[PDB]
Amino acid sequence: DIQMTQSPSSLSASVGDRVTITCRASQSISSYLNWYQQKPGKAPKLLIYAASSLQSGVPSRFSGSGSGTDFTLTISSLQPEDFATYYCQQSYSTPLTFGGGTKVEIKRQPREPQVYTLPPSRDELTKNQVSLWCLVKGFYPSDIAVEWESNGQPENNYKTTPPVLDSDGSFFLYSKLTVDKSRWQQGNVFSCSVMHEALHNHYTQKSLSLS
Amino acid sequence: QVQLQESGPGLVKPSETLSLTCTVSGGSVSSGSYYWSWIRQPPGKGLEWIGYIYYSGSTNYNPSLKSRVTISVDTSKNQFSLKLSSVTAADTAVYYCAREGKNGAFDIWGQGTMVTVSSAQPREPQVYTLPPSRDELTKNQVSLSCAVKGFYPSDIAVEWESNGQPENNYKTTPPVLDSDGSFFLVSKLTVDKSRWQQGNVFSCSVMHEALHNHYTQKSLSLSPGK
Repeated sequence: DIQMTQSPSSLSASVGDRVTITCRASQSISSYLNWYQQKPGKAPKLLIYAASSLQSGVPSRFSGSGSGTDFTLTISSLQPEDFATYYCQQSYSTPLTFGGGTKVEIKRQPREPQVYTLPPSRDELTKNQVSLWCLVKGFYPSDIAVEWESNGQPENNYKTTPPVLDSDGSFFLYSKLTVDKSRWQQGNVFSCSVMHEALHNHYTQKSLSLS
Repeated sequence: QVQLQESGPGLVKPSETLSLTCTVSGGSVSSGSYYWSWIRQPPGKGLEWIGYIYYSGSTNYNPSLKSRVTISVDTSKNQFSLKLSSVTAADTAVYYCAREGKNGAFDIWGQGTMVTVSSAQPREPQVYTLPPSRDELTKNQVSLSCAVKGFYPSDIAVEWESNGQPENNYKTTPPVLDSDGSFFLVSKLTVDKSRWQQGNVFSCSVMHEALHNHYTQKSLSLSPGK
């Protein structure tokens, strides 16, 4: 079985930069190494076959070089739609193997997060527990931490979704704090705390209480 | 253009067989120079090649998966199916069917179908719509939230609609494992502020195997007459 090493495993680059991915094989595979593009939640898309032959419909900004054991995929000027994870695949001997993958994130400018607290839906008031929501959107970069607190003490029963890329290049997420219905109805004040590099003093809070 | 879509159940119990069939449309399965193959990808993991089949019936399998893998061809239905026996949780992944082209390999992929391998019983999703935060009404666009929680397995689909017509400008978070072993996610639909304040009615659609008819709807509107 042939091992495929890909580097770098992750990289962030700006628009117009040259991107370089390394694919190394444990043995010689001549010029049988295909390149694929997989966007999040989508199937992979063939970009380059052989080592330098461009698949129909692929823009010319994609280019591949290499022969034998050392190969390289190159994008000349990165475009916003080129955000995806790229794989190399050897095509010489079975079993066919893919590279470890190289996630290409887009480099851009920091943005202040907007934080919004959402009370539970009326439908949920039938249950013994209710969900408190905290939407954090419009922030960059994706490095963020979100905590809940009440009366100065941390709340434990909360879950936070991973950052999700929005259509404008920023990120958003939701945090769900699950509390007992009795605690909510009595008017206890809960706070969603967000720490991010683009915030003033790297910290902000939003409160949420029953109206 | 040739298209590949895959079918089969998305939840199998451990120590059972996994069955998937890939239907080829817009092209012929029984043409040399093509290798109809199966590739799986566990969530957050990489791509693993399973094996291919030739239209004559000849098969090449990945050695790690041999004695458990059976790929076949039905030329009379333009189909090639995959069987995977004695299954564990290590087989929970997104399974793709693809064809290996004349040049290189894998010029046409399927949409992907996720199969979860577990002994747990399916949970029906609870769907809740949340209006935009009051603080957000100062912006030019507002966010409508559709919370889907308490469902199992994680394979789920969420769409937005208004007046019978699809609303496109939405994003959905990946499923997140909750503390009780079920999953939840939220879909954020972004609309112009004016549409929200005028009382436009938006609908969140959720499709999941544990729902009656695999489908449910929840509405969300600013109802000013209240």
